[PDB]
This record gives sequence, structure tokens and C-alpha cells, in this order.
Amino acid sequence: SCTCRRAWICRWGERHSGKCIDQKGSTYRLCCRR
Repeated sequence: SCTCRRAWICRWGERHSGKCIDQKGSTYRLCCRR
């Protein structure tokens, strides 16, 4: 929930917390970078 991205993976050890309102999360789960 800190990096609106669309991919099966994320930056690195990111934590999911929901998507944002810019690209519309059609399915790709967002990811947060602590």
C-alpha cells in the first residue's frame, strides 16, 4: 500500500495493504516498502 505497481512480484520483501486509486487494481495486489 506504498507502491502502486502491477506485477506478480514487488520491490523487495514488500508488504501488501491494499491498492491505490490511480491505475485501478484489476487484480495485481499492491505492495508497501517499509
